[PDB]
Amino acid sequence: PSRLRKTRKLRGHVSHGHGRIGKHRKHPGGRGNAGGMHHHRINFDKYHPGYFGKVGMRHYHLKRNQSFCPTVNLDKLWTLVSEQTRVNAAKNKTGAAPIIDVVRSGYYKVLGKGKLPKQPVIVKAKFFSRRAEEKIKGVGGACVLVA
Amino acid sequence: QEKKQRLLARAEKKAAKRPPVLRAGVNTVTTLVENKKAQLVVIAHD
Amino acid sequence: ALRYPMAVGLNKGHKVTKNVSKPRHSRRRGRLTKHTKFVRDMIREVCGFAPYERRAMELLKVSKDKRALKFIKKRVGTHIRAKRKREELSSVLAAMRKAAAK
Amino acid sequence: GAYKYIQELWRKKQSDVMRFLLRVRCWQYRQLSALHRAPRPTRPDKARRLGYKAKQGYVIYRIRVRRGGRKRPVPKGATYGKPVHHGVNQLKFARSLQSVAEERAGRHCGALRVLNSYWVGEDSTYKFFEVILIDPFHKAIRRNPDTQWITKPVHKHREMRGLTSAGRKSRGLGKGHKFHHTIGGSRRAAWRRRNTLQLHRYR
Amino acid sequence: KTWRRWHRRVNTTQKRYAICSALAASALPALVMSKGHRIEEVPELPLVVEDK
Amino acid sequence: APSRNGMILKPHFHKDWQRRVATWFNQPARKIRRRKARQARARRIAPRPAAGPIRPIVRCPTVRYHTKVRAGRGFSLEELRVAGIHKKVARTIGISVDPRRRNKSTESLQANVQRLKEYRSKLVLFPRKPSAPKKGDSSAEELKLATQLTGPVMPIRNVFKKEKARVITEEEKNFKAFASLRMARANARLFGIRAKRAKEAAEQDVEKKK
RNA sequence: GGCGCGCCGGGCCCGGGUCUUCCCGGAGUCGGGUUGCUUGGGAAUGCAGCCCAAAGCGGGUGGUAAACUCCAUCUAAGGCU
RNA sequence: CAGUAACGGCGAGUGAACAGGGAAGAGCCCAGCGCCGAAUCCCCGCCCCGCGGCGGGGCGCGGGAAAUGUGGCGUACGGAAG
Ligand SMILES: [Mg+2]
Ligand SMILES: [Mg+2]
Ligand SMILES: [Mg+2]
Ligand SMILES: [Mg+2]
Ligand SMILES: [Mg+2]
Ligand SMILES: [Mg+2]
Ligand SMILES: [Mg+2]
Ligand SMILES: [Mg+2]
Ligand SMILES: [Mg+2]
Ligand SMILES: [Mg+2]
Ligand SMILES: [Mg+2]
Ligand SMILES: [Mg+2]
Ligand SMILES: [Mg+2]
Ligand SMILES: [Mg+2]
Ligand SMILES: [Mg+2]
Ligand SMILES: [Mg+2]
Ligand SMILES: [Mg+2]
Ligand SMILES: [Mg+2]
Ligand SMILES: [Mg+2]
Ligand SMILES: [Mg+2]
Repeated sequence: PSRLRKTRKLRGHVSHGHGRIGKHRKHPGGRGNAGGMHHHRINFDKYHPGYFGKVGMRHYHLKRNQSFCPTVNLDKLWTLVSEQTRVNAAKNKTGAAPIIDVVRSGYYKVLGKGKLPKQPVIVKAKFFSRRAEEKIKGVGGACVLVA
Repeated sequence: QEKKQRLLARAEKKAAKRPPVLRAGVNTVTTLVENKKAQLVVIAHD
Repeated sequence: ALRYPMAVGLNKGHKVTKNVSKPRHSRRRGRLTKHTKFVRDMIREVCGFAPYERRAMELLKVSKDKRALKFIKKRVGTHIRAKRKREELSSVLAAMRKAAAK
Repeated sequence: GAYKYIQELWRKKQSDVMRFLLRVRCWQYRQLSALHRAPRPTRPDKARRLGYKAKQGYVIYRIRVRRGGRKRPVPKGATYGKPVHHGVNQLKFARSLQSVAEERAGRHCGALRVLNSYWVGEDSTYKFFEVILIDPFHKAIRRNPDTQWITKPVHKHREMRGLTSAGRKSRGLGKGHKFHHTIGGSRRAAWRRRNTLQLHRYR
Repeated sequence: KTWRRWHRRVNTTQKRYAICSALAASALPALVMSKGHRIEEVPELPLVVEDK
Repeated sequence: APSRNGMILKPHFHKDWQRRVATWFNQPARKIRRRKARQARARRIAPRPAAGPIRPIVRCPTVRYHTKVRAGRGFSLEELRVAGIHKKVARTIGISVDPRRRNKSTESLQANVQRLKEYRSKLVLFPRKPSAPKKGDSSAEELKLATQLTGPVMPIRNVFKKEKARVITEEEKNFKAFASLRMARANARLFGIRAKRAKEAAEQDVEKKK
């Protein structure tokens, strides 16, 4: 709404909120973020370090599909599969362990962030990290691969 | 007109052999040569 | 051990029963039929060779094969095409050597 | 058939048989005028594989484009502008001389429609193209269903919209990753989808 | 200009919140007379009839 | 002239963009145009499916998407010749065909073959003249109860198998997955260079032995 | 005007599966060099001028130039919708 | 996808594509290779019908086009013949 803005209370003020010594001229510091190397040097070095120059290899035809490998954690590894499997694998005295197929839930790589409850699993992923594998082994349960 | 007389004769005969001919045209002639059914070939010079 | 199907490695990928189908009939284009071979060497026996080809056959006759290859690759293009044309001119020149023998 | 033989013959061009032929043809065509009716194609196989079925209604012209690049049609030096845009001598034109050939032949015959066009000869200062034209109001064309498409008003002056083979080769289109800057209808349709804001109703 | 942002969108759950509040405030007899509809002789406020 | 702290940015407005701005005010007019055209098409092909032909089971190409199955372009010629449907008869009775598809697998081919044979068991084909049926026409009772089906014909959903709670083998509990992944990484990266060093060892072997 | 029905005349006397024998492709174009423009296209994405200018288990693509070598995928230089 | 890969006194600025979800959905035809007695097409005259999109049928020892190639089958998904 223009009814609530500032210019409804800057009528009658002879400069309209932009000073009388330094008037509101059109473009005093160049257009846009011009003057990176020259006269806005200390804005671009106090507030955007790293901005000028090249670093790293050039990759001509990047494909996010090739680089696609989204991650899940051992915290939320049980979130994927419903509560009935947890309570049945807790009540289950036969040692049978549920299968957690993370790939159909949509995560390719299991990383291990936090505490996994002492309850056996077969975690079925596409990749693993070393600590995730060691935590699933330490709970007692296996890590199988699918491609 | 000879073919029209021939075909009308055949049509009235059915309502009642192939003689050998020249084979003109450079495509028919050259396929008869490379299939070796020609006995001689006359070629225009110009 | 257990060889699960892994996503990486030299034998990666989801394992699948590969069928064997016949190749599609677009794939045989340029497979030299003997009739077109007959047409093509008939035309070459009519019309002969190119000038760069004659100088290349003469360099193969003197047998300076490296400058011969550099000559064909500068006057034709790609080095694969140059290898093919050098080998074809060597075959033609061998046929001429056999015909001149007997 | 003969046309495989004569197309292998036309592919062998440095053979001295064909060198003599296209040199004498190029002499004759240099003597003769700039835009004259050829009565029948010099190259019948290429005429037939471009579309000339030798019946009543197809004509063939033999036109002479003047060979060379394109110096910028500007007074004496003097392109008034920044130094990227000074040079006039070594500029090259966007369409092939085959397209210019079929263009001015289809301009000279407004009643007729350019089917395709092919090459016959060259020297240092000219090139010669034989262009195939179809009379779209002749009834051997109009009563033949697989070539009455040329008799529609959308195919009016194909050579100037650039829809033949020679005009088609200069618009930079075709499938691939090599032709990303033309997807859409054409190069300008590519540009026009890319450089517009799609301001939605709900943003 | 024509490309002023005329149209505004709001979230589905609070569209439904507002439709629930509009229904639920049509059941208090104070807030219906407050809107002004003369209901001083209506027999009962969530006024339902036969589906005849 | 940037102020204190804030993202430096490159808005792409340096061209003259106000002469070319596509504004969407005919969005609902275009939707009612399309659905009136869709209703007219769906009632002018009167017992046939409104979604058009049937389109095959197809797995998506790349690494991000190959676990999802979507509806493809058309049935390939190889699963058509296995299902016994003729090439030019498939699209005339309602089976979409593209010849460009290969079949590198076998089980996806057999899934499409079973899907085609399911379609031919399901369709009701009317006789061409109603006064005289032929041998390949359906019975006049199910001709009476033929009707359109809305949406895509035999909708394609990626159903997942469900494996039961296994008891774990100690081979699986001694499978070392991270070391196996990194070891396969290293073998795949170093396959060729070990091969040519074996070749050089073989040539110095025959040099030292001959 | 269209969807419907019937009559007269005309046109076509058509298909599928298996085996055997044959046959199959578009050139001053592809490609290379150089120059100029253009592209995000970077040891040259496209376009054109000049010169060189092919081959047929070939040719093109396979986003770093090049050689050797497996593969993958299409079939350009003709056309309609 | 993405203001991303990428270009750019790598400065200002420029800047696609694939994959996915949708709208819609439809595929085909020559030249060549061939085989069929050019089996093909245009135009004039006469008769019958219809004629404000000049078409259908017959008759012509009527004229042309076309073998320097028209029509039928046939086109990369192979195809033809027996
Ligand atoms: Mg004040
Ligand atoms: Mg002042
Ligand atoms: Mg100030
Ligand atoms: Mg001051
Ligand atoms: Mg300002
Ligand atoms: Mg300074
Ligand atoms: Mg400048
Ligand atoms: Mg077109
Ligand atoms: Mg080109
Ligand atoms: Mg300030
Ligand atoms: Mg320009
Ligand atoms: Mg530029
Ligand atoms: Mg390689
Ligand atoms: Mg083509
Ligand atoms: Mg094409
Ligand atoms: Mg983003
Ligand atoms: Mg700088
Ligand atoms: Mg896409
Ligand atoms: Mg849809
Ligand atoms: Mg023919």
